[PDB]
Amino acid sequence: DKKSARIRRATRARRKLQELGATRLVVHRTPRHIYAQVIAPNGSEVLVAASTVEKAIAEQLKYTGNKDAAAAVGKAVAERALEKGIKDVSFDRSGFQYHGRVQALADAAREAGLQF
Amino acid sequence: MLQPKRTKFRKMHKGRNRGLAQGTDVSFGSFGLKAVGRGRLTARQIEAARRAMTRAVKRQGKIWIRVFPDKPITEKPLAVRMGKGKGNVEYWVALIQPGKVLYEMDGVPEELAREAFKLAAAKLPIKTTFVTKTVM
Amino acid sequence: GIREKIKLVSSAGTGHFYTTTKNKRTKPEKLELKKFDPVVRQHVIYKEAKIK
Amino acid sequence: MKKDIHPKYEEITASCSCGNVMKIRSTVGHDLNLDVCSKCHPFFTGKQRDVATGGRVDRFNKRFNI
Amino acid sequence: AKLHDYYKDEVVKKLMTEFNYNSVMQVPRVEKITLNMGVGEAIADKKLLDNAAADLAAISGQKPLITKARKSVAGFKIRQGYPIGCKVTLRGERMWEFFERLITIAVPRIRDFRGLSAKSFDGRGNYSMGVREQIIFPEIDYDKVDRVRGLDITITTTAKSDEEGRALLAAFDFPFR
Amino acid sequence: MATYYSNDFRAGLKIMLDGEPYAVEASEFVKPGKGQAFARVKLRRLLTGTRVEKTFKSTDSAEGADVVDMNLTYLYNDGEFWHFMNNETFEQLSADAKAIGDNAKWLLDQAECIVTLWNGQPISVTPPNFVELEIVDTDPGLKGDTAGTGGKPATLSTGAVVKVPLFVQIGEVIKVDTRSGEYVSRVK
Amino acid sequence: RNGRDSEAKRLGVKRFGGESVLAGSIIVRQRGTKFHAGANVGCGRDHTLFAKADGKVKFEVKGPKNRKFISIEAE
RNA sequence: CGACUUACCAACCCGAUGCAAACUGCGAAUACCGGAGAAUGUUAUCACGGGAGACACACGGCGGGUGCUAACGUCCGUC
RNA sequence: UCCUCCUAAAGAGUAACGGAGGAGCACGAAGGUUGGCUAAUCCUGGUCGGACAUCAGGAGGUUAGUGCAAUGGCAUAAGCCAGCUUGACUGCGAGCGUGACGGCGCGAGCAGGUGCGAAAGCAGGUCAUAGUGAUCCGGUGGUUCUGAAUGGAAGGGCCAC
RNA sequence: UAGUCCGGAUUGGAGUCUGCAACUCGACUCCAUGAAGUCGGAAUCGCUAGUAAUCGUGGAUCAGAAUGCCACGGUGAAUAC
RNA sequence: UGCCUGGCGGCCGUAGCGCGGUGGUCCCACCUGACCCCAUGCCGAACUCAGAAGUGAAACGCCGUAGCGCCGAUGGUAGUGUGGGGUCUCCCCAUGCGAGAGUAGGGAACUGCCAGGCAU
RNA sequence: AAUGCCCC
RNA sequence: CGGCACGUAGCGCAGCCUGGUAGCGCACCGUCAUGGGGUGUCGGGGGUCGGAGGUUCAAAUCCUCUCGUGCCGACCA
Ligand SMILES: [Mg+2]
Ligand SMILES: [Mg+2]
Ligand SMILES: [Mg+2]
Ligand SMILES: [Mg+2]
Ligand SMILES: [Mg+2]
Ligand SMILES: [Mg+2]
Ligand SMILES: [Mg+2]
Ligand SMILES: [Mg+2]
Ligand SMILES: [Mg+2]
Ligand SMILES: [Mg+2]
Ligand SMILES: [Mg+2]
Ligand SMILES: [Mg+2]
Ligand SMILES: [Mg+2]
Ligand SMILES: [Mg+2]
Ligand SMILES: [Mg+2]
Ligand SMILES: [Mg+2]
Ligand SMILES: [Mg+2]
Ligand SMILES: [Mg+2]
Ligand SMILES: [Mg+2]
Ligand SMILES: [Mg+2]
Ligand SMILES: [Mg+2]
Ligand SMILES: [Mg+2]
Ligand SMILES: [Mg+2]
Ligand SMILES: [Mg+2]
Ligand SMILES: [Mg+2]
Ligand SMILES: [Mg+2]
Ligand SMILES: [Mg+2]
Ligand SMILES: [Mg+2]
Ligand SMILES: [Mg+2]
Ligand SMILES: [Mg+2]
Ligand SMILES: [Mg+2]
Ligand SMILES: [Mg+2]
Ligand SMILES: [Mg+2]
Ligand SMILES: [Mg+2]
Ligand SMILES: [Mg+2]
Ligand SMILES: [Mg+2]
Ligand SMILES: [Mg+2]
Ligand SMILES: [Mg+2]
Ligand SMILES: [Mg+2]
Ligand SMILES: [Mg+2]
Ligand SMILES: [Mg+2]
Ligand SMILES: [Mg+2]
Ligand SMILES: [Mg+2]
Repeated sequence: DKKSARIRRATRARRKLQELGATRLVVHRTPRHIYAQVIAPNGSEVLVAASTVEKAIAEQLKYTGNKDAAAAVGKAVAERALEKGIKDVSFDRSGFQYHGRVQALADAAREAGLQF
Repeated sequence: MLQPKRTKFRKMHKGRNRGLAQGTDVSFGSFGLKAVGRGRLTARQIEAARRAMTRAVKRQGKIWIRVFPDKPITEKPLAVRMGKGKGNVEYWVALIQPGKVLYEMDGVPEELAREAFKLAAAKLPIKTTFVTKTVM
Repeated sequence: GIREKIKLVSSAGTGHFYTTTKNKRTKPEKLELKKFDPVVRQHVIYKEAKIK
Repeated sequence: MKKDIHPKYEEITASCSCGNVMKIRSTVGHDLNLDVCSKCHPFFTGKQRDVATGGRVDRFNKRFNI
Repeated sequence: AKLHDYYKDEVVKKLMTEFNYNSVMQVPRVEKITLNMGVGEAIADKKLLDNAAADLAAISGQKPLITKARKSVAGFKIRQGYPIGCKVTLRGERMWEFFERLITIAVPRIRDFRGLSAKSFDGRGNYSMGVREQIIFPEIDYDKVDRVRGLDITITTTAKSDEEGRALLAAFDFPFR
Repeated sequence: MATYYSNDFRAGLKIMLDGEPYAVEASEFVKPGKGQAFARVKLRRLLTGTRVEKTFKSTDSAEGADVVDMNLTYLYNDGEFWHFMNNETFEQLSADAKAIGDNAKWLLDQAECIVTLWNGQPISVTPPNFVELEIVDTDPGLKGDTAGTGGKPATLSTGAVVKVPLFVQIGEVIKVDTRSGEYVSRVK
Repeated sequence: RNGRDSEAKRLGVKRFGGESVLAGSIIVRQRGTKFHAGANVGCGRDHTLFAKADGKVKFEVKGPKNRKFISIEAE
């Protein structure tokens, strides 16, 4: 039910983003992995997804659940988005504290170009 | 003398008494006294009918009182003008619609129940009738 | 009716002032806040004072 | 564990009359002398002497008889 | 940590062969030992509560949390929000150190120890017990102390029933009986 | 200072009629057949402490006053003034000779005595009903030929004089009722 | 000891379903959020749902709790 | 200090039966708001200006409060 | 005089010396923001301790709570806890609601200048509805706007008890 | 200078003796237990010298059963205007 | 493409509970450890951080099951608009609308985007 | 030269 | 009828305003004094607020309803 706790933590900001109709960048941090994907303002369709389950990153990395891996997948997702033409998003920490791995992903994305 | 132990509010609107009745099935006992008319029974009339029927069966069998006076009826005093707030509660009443079974009884033969209900109904302002239990 | 009203005079040298109420009994210490002062269009500290 | 909040907590030696030495971390500060530890307490050879049931007719016939 | 190593090496396999467990994760393991000292006299004297807190910080290795009146009860002239207790949670190496200290020093030192109950077990395995004098812990000295306090221990386990919790403490040769 | 009307105030109110605080003790409202209504109030002058009788007109009326009473505790006397304090606000306060009239001999120290203050200022203090006091002076009682009880005059550490039975000597604390000025017991 | 009612507050729905609406016009006046705000509509400090764009009012029943939603179809 | 017997009362739950203007896990007919269309209607609609009167109503039907489901009673809504 | 429910006839409104209750405030945090948390009550085990304190677990599910009456609402919590703060800002205001009128209420958005947040953003008081008194007359501070020949001033005006 | 190495009441256990017989109801001994009591309210009592105060001893009664009663000595005062 | 698993939805109980069974290659969860980032009104419990020895026990997912919950009739049985009538406090007739509860039954959800393993 | 009542 | 102000130990009264303790006098119990009774002295005990329901953490106290006892008038017709 830690799941339900953090989902309740996320729900408010998620619905505010829903209402503002902004393209939101969501993360989802597990112990052994970290994910990211930008989802169209309607919320049902996803634009680009970058994850540390992908071989293209899992090979370059040494351990998957740590801050440098988070920065790597953040770089990956911001690059894929900017290539697809998306450059203005909003960050949806999806319940996790904006700190450590998630903050690292966010800084890497900001650095790679995603204005938010 | 039946009367609610507590009520949320002391006085109640007059209201109307339209429609048929709800508890129109003899369920508990084997015979019942179904009302055919329509009006309002009082706690006094209910108690009088109960006394009549229980004495007629001589403390035998089991009876049920399927109605309960919850409506508080109020009256103004005498020689008082017509304004100046609602009255004050005098007695309690149970509105009756056609078909509402009033009393129930089992454990006594059918004819003895007939007589007991006759002696009871002779003290009720509503026209009533005897009804028996039915399957389904 | 225990809650008197006060004026928060500006510390920007003007005579501008707001006006609110304070419970003089439980909070005897003066009220100091930073409110917008429109005569100089800055946020300056405001120090309370008597209505007079 | 915060820094200045909690008290000192160091490894302290505890010696009993059972002849058992025990290295324990505790707040006692100095060394420690025990009188009774777990292994010496009269708990497993005491459940009879700490009740003392006995029998009065036995006491009587031992006191005297026919 | 001596008792913890002992647990990991003997007790897990002993409980395995005892209860015919299939996964090692099934074996009951303790999680926290909670220490509580409810000082009702604190509303009369707060310095009493402070001294109780100090004694608890002595008995354990941690500063205690000052519990406060959840509700306002007139039967004891406590108003909601009053500081009336102390609490210490012990997890990990601190829990194991206090557990060892307890069952090896304090239980033998308690006055007229004829054994602890085998039926104070919450029905859910979690054991709890109480002491009547805080001097039974060698950390505090009876010439230094002024008032004799008490407290109660609470051994929370992941035992489904209480039979397996008691069997766990027995594997730890807890001195209850 | 909400103005009060005659057929409104019952006992307990502190009316302020004619630059002077009062205190309604009793009041009888009358509405006779065919005439203006009135109230016969049994007022109480709250400064000299005399009970005045006033028949008030339905219409005739008066403003209220800040006369209030609560439990102050005596501290000390200095010159012509008596100082007391609260146990729930700890607000300091000073009275005068007029307020403490004839209760000077009843208050010792730390006595918890109800005081009436008006305009945020005391006007009358009420000594606790029973006060423990010590006797400064007495004539060693000698029964002599007394056949009845006899009694004996005895000054106290605060100047007062009370009749004490016969045995109370000097340095014995007694208990007196401020209300009657009389001996109750010798507190051991 | 009675007869002290209060002034009627004129709550209720002001623009019903499928009704053209300029931005800033009240749709419902209420006490609590009996109707919640949806697309292009706001929620005042006293829970009056107003319009934030022009278009046609629509009433919805979306939600996991089966709540009532006011939305504006921006036409 | 422990207690043994048992003609009464019985909360909480479970089954069954009713009641409510200030009860609602349901819920119409009408009425009300908005849009579209044909026919009809001496613009019947709205705005601005000149002139008013009137603001004691009554009874009959329908929905009610009060009264006694009394009054050619009384107070409302609608015709 | 004002607020809440019913009467009130499923839009709004609707009377009676009809049925029930409340208000004439409180708060500089009980406001703003960011982060986090989820109750009442029962059962069991537990030092004094007990019907009921504090501790632990379980069942339960918002029967709890909301500064204050009742109604509607509240879990994204509007409830509870903590950090930083003063948006309890100034000038306006598309457009609506509600009034015979005096008026009263809601409000996105613009400009200046702040607060919290990494940011998206939120903030011109408080879950909402009671907590109030028109005009005259006069007081206080500001302000060149006027100032009875002229320069001042008195006194008026404009802005904020 | 402490409810104490004061006080010994009460109670548990174990015994001795007298006596047909120590349960109701003896006395004494041993071990343990260690109440109240920190100089005593109004009132009240005895005593003028080997007296009061204090310390022991014996006897009658009597198998056993006295802190009572009757005697004996040891130390030995204050005051009487 | 077929099945598995993650996230974000759509929908808001025919979608939820309960009982039985089952899942660890991957994913997930528990897990290991704690100087460092960070944290406890005490507690690495939680929140974090550094990892991968063990386990699917708990949780989570999935399959089954009709003990509940839930849905629910075409269709048949109260009220009511309009007109008329009566024995008029309450009903009837013509006409239009037509429930609530209950019955038969249904029911162990359906689906969109993008991501990781066997066949192809 | 304070008080001091009564006894079927 | 209303309004209204009472109901607290055996009796008579306080308290209540401004919530957290129930007080005062007489009486009552046991000594003492006395030949004995009384006066007197020394000590002791006793109630929980007519009742019920609310507000509250908590009600003698605050609200509301009941029961009982007093007081005022229930007039112009
Ligand atoms: Mg009926
Ligand atoms: Mg202001
Ligand atoms: Mg458990
Ligand atoms: Mg209804
Ligand atoms: Mg209507
Ligand atoms: Mg025309
Ligand atoms: Mg006109
Ligand atoms: Mg009319
Ligand atoms: Mg009649
Ligand atoms: Mg309406
Ligand atoms: Mg009208
Ligand atoms: Mg009022
Ligand atoms: Mg939040
Ligand atoms: Mg308990
Ligand atoms: Mg509730
Ligand atoms: Mg808030
Ligand atoms: Mg406008
Ligand atoms: Mg509010
Ligand atoms: Mg005027
Ligand atoms: Mg004038
Ligand atoms: Mg002026
Ligand atoms: Mg000029
Ligand atoms: Mg001039
Ligand atoms: Mg001027
Ligand atoms: Mg001594
Ligand atoms: Mg002898
Ligand atoms: Mg003692
Ligand atoms: Mg003599
Ligand atoms: Mg002589
Ligand atoms: Mg002698
Ligand atoms: Mg002798
Ligand atoms: Mg002899
Ligand atoms: Mg001698
Ligand atoms: Mg595995
Ligand atoms: Mg962890
Ligand atoms: Mg690995
Ligand atoms: Mg159904
Ligand atoms: Mg049908
Ligand atoms: Mg009809
Ligand atoms: Mg149906
Ligand atoms: Mg299932
Ligand atoms: Mg006589
Ligand atoms: Mg006349």
